Amino acid sequence: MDVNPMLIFLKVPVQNAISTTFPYTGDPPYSHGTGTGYTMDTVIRTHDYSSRGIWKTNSETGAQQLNPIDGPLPEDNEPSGYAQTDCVLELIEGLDRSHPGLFETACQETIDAIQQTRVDKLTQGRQTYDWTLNRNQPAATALANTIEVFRKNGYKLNESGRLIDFLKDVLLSFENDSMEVTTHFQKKKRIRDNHSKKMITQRTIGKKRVKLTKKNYLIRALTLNTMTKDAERGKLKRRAIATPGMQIRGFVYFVELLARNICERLEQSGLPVGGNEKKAKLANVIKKMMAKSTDEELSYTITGDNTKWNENQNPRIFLAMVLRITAGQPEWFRDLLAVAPIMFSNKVARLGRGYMFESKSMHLRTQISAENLSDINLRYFNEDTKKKIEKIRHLMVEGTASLSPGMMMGMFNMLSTVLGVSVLNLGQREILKRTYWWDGLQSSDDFALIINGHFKEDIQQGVNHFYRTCKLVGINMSQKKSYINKTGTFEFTSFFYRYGFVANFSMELPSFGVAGNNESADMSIGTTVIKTNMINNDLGPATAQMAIQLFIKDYRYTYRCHRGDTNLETRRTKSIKRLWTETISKAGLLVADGGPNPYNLRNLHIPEVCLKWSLMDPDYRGRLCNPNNPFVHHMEVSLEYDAVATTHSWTPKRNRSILNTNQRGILEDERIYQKCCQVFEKFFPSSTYRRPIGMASMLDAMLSRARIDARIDLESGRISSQDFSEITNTCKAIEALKRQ
Amino acid sequence: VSSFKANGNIEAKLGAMSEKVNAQIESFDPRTIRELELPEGKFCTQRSKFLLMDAMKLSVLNPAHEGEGIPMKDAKACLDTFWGWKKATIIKKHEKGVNTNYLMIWEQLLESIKEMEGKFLNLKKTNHLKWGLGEGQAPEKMDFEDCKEVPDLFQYKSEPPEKRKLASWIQSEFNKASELTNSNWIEFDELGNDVAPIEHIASRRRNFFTAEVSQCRASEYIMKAVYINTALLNSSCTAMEEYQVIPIITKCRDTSGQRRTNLYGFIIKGRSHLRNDTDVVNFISLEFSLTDPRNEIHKWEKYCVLEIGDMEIRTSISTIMKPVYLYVRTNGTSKIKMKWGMEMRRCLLQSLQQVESMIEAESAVKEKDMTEPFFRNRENDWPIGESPQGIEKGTIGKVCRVLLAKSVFNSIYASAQLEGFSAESRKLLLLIQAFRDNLDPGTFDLKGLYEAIEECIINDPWVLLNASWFNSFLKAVQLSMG
Amino acid sequence: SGMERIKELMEMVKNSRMREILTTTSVDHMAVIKKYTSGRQEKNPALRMKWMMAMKYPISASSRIREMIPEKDEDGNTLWTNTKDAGSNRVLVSPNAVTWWNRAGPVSDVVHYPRVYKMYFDRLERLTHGTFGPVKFYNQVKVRKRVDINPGHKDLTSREAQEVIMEVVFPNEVGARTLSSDAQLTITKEKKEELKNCKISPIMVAYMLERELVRRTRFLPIAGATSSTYVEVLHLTQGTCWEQQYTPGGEAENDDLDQTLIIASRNIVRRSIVAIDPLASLLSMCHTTSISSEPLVEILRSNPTDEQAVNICKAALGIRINNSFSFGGYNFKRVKGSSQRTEKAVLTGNLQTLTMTIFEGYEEFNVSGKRASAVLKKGAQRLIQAIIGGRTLEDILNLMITLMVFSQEEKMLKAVRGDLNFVNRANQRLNPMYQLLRHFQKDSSTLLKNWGTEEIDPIMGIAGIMPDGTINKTQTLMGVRLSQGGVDEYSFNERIRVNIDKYLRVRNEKGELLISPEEVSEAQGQEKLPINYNSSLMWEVNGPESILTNTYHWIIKNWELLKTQWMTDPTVLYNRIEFEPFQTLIPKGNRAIYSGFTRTLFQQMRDVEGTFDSIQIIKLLPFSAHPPSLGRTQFSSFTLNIRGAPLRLLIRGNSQVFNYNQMENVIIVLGKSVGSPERSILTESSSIESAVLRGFLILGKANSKYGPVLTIGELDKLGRGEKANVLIGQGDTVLVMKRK
RNA sequence: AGUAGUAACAAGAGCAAUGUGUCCGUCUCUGCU
RNA sequence: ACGGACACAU
Ligand SMILES: [Mg+2]
Ligand SMILES: [Mg+2]
Repeated sequence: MDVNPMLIFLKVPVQNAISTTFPYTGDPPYSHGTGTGYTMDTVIRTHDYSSRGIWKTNSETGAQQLNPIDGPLPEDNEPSGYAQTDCVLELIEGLDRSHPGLFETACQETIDAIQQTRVDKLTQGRQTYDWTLNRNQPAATALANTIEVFRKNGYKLNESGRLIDFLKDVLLSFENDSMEVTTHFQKKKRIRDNHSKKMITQRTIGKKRVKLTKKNYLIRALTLNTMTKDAERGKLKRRAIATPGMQIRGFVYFVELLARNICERLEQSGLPVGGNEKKAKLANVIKKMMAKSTDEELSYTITGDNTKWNENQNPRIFLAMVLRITAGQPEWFRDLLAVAPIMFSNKVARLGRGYMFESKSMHLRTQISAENLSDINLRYFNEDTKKKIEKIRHLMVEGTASLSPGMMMGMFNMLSTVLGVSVLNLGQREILKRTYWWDGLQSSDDFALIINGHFKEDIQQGVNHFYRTCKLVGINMSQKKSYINKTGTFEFTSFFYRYGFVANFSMELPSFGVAGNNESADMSIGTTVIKTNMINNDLGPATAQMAIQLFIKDYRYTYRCHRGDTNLETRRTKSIKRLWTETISKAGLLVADGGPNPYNLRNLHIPEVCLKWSLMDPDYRGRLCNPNNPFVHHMEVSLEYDAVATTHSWTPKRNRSILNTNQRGILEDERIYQKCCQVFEKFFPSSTYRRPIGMASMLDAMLSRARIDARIDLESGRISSQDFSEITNTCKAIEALKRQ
Repeated sequence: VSSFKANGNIEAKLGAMSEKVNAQIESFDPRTIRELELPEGKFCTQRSKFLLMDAMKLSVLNPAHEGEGIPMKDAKACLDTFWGWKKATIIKKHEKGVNTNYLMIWEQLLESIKEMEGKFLNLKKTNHLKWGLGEGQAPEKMDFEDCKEVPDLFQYKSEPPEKRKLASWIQSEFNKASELTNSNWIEFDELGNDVAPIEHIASRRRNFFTAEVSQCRASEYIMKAVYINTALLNSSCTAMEEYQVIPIITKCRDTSGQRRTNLYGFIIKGRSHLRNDTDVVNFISLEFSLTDPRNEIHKWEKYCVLEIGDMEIRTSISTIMKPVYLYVRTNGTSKIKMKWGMEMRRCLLQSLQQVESMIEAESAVKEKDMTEPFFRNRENDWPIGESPQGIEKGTIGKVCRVLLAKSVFNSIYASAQLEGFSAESRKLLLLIQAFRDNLDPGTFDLKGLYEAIEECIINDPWVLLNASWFNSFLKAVQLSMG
Repeated sequence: SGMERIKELMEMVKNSRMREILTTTSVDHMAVIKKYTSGRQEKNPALRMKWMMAMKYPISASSRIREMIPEKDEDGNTLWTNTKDAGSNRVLVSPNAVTWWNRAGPVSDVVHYPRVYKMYFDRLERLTHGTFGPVKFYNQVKVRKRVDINPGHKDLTSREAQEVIMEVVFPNEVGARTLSSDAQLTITKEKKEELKNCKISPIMVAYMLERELVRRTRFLPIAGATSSTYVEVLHLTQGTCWEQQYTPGGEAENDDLDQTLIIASRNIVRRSIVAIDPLASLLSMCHTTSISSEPLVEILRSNPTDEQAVNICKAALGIRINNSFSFGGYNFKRVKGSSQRTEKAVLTGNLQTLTMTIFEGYEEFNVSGKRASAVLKKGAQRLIQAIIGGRTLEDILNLMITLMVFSQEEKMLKAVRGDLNFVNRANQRLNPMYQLLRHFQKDSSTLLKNWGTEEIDPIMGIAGIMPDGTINKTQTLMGVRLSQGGVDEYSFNERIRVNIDKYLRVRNEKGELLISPEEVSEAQGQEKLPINYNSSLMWEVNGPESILTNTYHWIIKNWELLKTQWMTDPTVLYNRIEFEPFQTLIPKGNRAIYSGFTRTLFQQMRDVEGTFDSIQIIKLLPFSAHPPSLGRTQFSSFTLNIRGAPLRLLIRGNSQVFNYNQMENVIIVLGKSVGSPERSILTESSSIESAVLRGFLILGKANSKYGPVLTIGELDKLGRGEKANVLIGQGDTVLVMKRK
């Protein structure tokens, strides 16, 4: 007998065993090396789905821009970018008609949020393209470099601290004829390695001031840096993702905030809901769609995806959408919300790392960067890259390629959702007055479309009408990744509905394990992950007990904290054995101290110190929860506050080093900022709890607080008059220095 | 835009649009769809990091030697139980390699094991060991500023993988991995006391699950992979410049409860300066076996198999003297592969959550706990296999071991081909299910779906086995509608 | 005293780079430069912890450990080492140092853990003193809904609690805002007196107060009770096929018990009327019902709950009735008149279609409690006259908003401005009458100028209230006056005596019909505490989703018994008390018309041989649990009230409610498998059918040798020997003959 | 050679987006019975 | 509030 697992699908329905179709115990596919090929692939495909549009040269950046909007209507079922502006406006008008007062309420919430948003909201991001360095940096670092370069050049509106004054400075900086930025250069030096006796190159990074031109600054300000998405499941081949710089991100924030306010109040939007709330919404859509039907009606559901969603969207269509949503609003608000589609209509894509080239005679390899690929002779590429380089050369500018159509992956998810919801909203039966009507739900590109009709040919006419309206607005339904069946089963973003949502436990399998913060935090995470999957993902009680045991096994290996009566030997077996032998109540020792596992199903929601507290020895409890705990940070009130956390809440050491790279000159500023922010929190205690607001400088705030604190202390008799005079004279000396 | 009013613009553009822009529904019938087209070429070869069904253990029962629990001490204690050594000869060559280098690697390793002191054996960097560990094979990385003069700078090649044909060995490996052994491989840690009645029910079900799941051969592969990837990660981070010897150890308890330490062979680590997560550390694997590689020669393409000894083998009747082979190859692993290999025990979750869910589904219908009916009443009521007599039905414990073996083999043979194939063939599985529910399924491009599936079946033997499994399931579904 | 920080600020200002940063960075820009990081980012902490614990020193701690922990263990381990620098305030630490501190460090007499983490000790006290009942196995119908995972303070919302926390912990940092409640003030003074002389860090105090005071919610799939003490043990109490009966340790909450008494009252009242003695069943169920493992009639003798269905359960036993109901928390006591409820489809002020429930019929009111009084003359959608009283002048103004929400005329329903979604973000139906309540509390100018004026005569004892806040003596609003003394007490707050009859209509010693069973609000809320109707008249867990599955689950396993009762003496089968709680899902006017159709369908299955569909006898059988009518009308679906939404049930074919599955050989009800009926498929699957149409026989599929097509309602004028083609429902046609 | 797979590693600079949801926290060594 | 982890879509 040959063993076939898939024959279990003969007896069990496929949705009830859908977890055996996810191979989520192995590693996901990662990308090796460059992401330049996927960037060039997406630029080629975006210009391939729009090729019958108009070509123009930009007057400001000098780039070749392709305009497929109001282009020739498609004549086949290929992906097209020829969206019709009148049909988009008609769909947004129908969305406004079916929802009266929706656009005005969402615009009013966005107007109230624009005036009260700080610049530091832009520090919420991850790795941001830093145009001052031509490199990715963290979001707070990239914003600090942008604000530094702006205030060095005379753009001091962002000194007010509001995000909209920073956006006014971003728009005013494009008039600057010569930007002066600080760049990271390096100094190489050939030294000898002392532990392998090999001549290596010592890299030493310093700062350097250069002068950008107006066109170079404008190209960098419209530049989206690209890379490959790693650890992606379900795909054979990799795709590229993009990160915008700091001049785009505030406008994208305001546009997506408006579109989030619209999407919250739409019953056909799958965003921003998620988890149990999204499943409740999809079940409500199914039941309401069977409620808004008579009994002489077929009902079919499309489980739908869209082909190349982000490449066939268009920023000019987004401009028309934003202007129609904000109709009858203040013109500063309509001009502020239009900036992000205008900037995405004129964007360039930085190509990436370049390519690694190899020399067989010299036995070397070198990374040729993306800005040097236009000067390499074409015989030096391989065949696919030769074809990619030759059909992208008219788009290439300054190491970037011009990309006017397409939005990018994930740049406008809610606005694209509103467009899909407008096509879903077209299919109401009082609007259409056909023999068919539709309804459904739409996430970023995924849709579940329920078509009702009296005959199967009416279902076909409704599918054709939906498909061709979607083609009119640039949306291309995937014919190979979509299918249709009767209502009762579908799929929506790996949620599987078979008369109700089934559980897909395999999707949660990468979260079962030791998290790697410290001993106490990992214990809390492990028990909580088991409990959350018991509640939501249908982890059965026997499998949850097995999960507790597997977590405790991996935890006891990872922190080398096996039980005090074990026969194993580690680096810390002897001290744990001493602690085990000297202890009367062994059942109160933590698992990180060789104690027994206290956890079963009923107490998974109780932390391990609370669970064992009535079983600890008072000596062990006094040492473990000692308020003089030397492993945690102590806040100075010298005199410091007491600690609450146990000794197992230590921090693990870091390694931010780069091989053969000395970078003390670029790591000085972070230390100086940390010292300044530490001395601020001696004057303002709640700075680490709530972010402090203010337009005055840190030094003025500190001196004002010191003066009023000394005066209130002299009024309350908690200091003397000599101490008051000495504090006030120290403040006057600091002001004498601050004047200079 | 501010003064736009709709005047039927969508219907005008729909009248103007060609009729070749349509979504025509092709009715789906699994009785008329085709099988997946598996590729051709040479046969698929073995690519696991260790031997699965051909591996041999040298064992010590109740190890009580000095420094017990230290890996090289246990490896010496296990090598002491084999005295049938002889002069190693290459009996099957690695056709792309230098096989005398593999011979010299084995003699150097055995000589250094014979006279090692300490806890960690680091081999001397000789030329055969530097060859087999790929030292010096990278071109010297240079900056392009000092490289413009170089007139033969050619771009790295990006060739697709070559197609392989499905061979019969990977089905034999999956049949062997669903079988019960004579030992417990998983030692589950202790639990708190059961106070709730649901905890009594869960402990009673968990005892059945442990009795089926811990003696499986796939559990031995779990513990083998966990030990190997753990020791390789610790060696790769603490001994980045050494040519470390890592024994392949497991530890089991037999049916009498006695401890047993098993040795499967050795791994010689190369240099491990792993900066990216996909940076490969090279190692040499040398694994004991009783399997002659000259029967299924195509399985052993990357190996240089030696004959290193002879062993008295006691069969069911009497005693023979079989040869003992040593399978030697170069292999390589990254830090993310070691990370996901150290966590193969979550395969035990993916199996058991499925089986318990089936147990729970019937328990919602029969209104009682159906655990002891499912495990004690030895009914054959789940299709798990295809014999020449047809579809074979197994018990729920066999289903436990088969789904466990499937998760383990997903973890061992994890590839992008597997990810793509699973995500794409899930749609065809759901379409077949929608037909069997009388929900009238229909497609828009079924030919494009088949081309999306079949481009993910290239050379991975597990993916070819899963595609063949889908073809067998499709034939079974078409026969059930006959 | 504050001298050290000003000396340190002087020392930092004497450095030039630090002075430039402290003078140029504002307090808003400090949020950006606090998160400045210039090194490489550390990724993958799980893998990093896996290999870092193989090292000797993975822990970085402060240098004070050099004075607190020795350099050498008793076993000879090295516990800490100095770093590669010289004057670093940081050492590299082995985990053996943590074990040394836990076994031999300084024992402390003062531990802070039970006070800071008092919430988790409350959880463990609730679990340890809790009680476990048995485990029952059945199909759990969970519903995803928003519940509390932290109950918070009852007096506070989340934002008010955060402002209380800022006033308690950091009082000189609160900025411009004050505390806008007296509850905030009392909680703030209490917490400030509690937290005096605390040596805990203020941030830990703030997080402890957030664990105590801030209410957190999540969307979770709940099957049973929804109070916050049953949600913490949700992983223990429910699974996919089982329910563990658990009572938490401690005394229950009062507002939780007040709510679940009402829900349990309405179930017992609605179950009783479809019995043959609605009183003897209500007494049989009230004495066995338990709430949170406490009997019902001991709760019904001490609770001040004033509700309509609670009053039937008390007047049946003998407890005296405090006759009033509650909107907004006020006692809305009736005086005279009588009404009846029947919902309708009306339109609202924000242009949304709403299904309201309006009380049609005259009802005289004496609405009064704890701040004011009102005598509301009111009929059908008409606030006629309300002489409203008060104690202070301002408390009448807020209660003026209270009565004008309860009025529900054609004026207040179209004087709504803003955005009032009666659904939530998961398309979950919020009840409408409380949504106008919370909206008109602060938006009241549309309810004062649209209401207009009505002329009055100058009688003494009467004041007035204008739209613009003017007290007047010439004109006032429509139907609202102002009195001085009002109505005194101890007539609303007296529990009067009453008597009940066989059909639960509650009349007093005079004969005022104070409660009729037709006036019971037919809503299905979810309870905070569990309810055990331990009776043979109910099912295990109540709920409209559970009554549907449990009834069909019972017919399927008893099918060998019920099929024989169906075959001979069938009226004994229809009169089953197992079929009786299913009738609470059918609307009242639809009950006798459905049984008259169903039994007429069942009789044609008997007089025509071979037309035995056991899958359709099962589906139609609990719709015959009522004395029939003789109304010869055609139905294609039967509607069923579940959570307000009428689910249809098709006479021919599957639905979302009753789906037969040929693949699994099972009947699926609402996504729950309820078992294989008989597995008699070969005797089944016939050609002629008889239980779909009334007086008609379906004869196979569609054929046009007889003429045109008809529909289900247009078959009234037919004759003998005449066949036709009829749209039967669900997109198909069958040949249909009206028989002899 | 080998890992691998559309481009790399095989030492000599380590390139992690957007949106949504859920969960947790608050600064010279290698031994899983 | 901030950070980390995981999932999904782009
Ligand atoms: Mg897509
Ligand atoms: Mg998609």
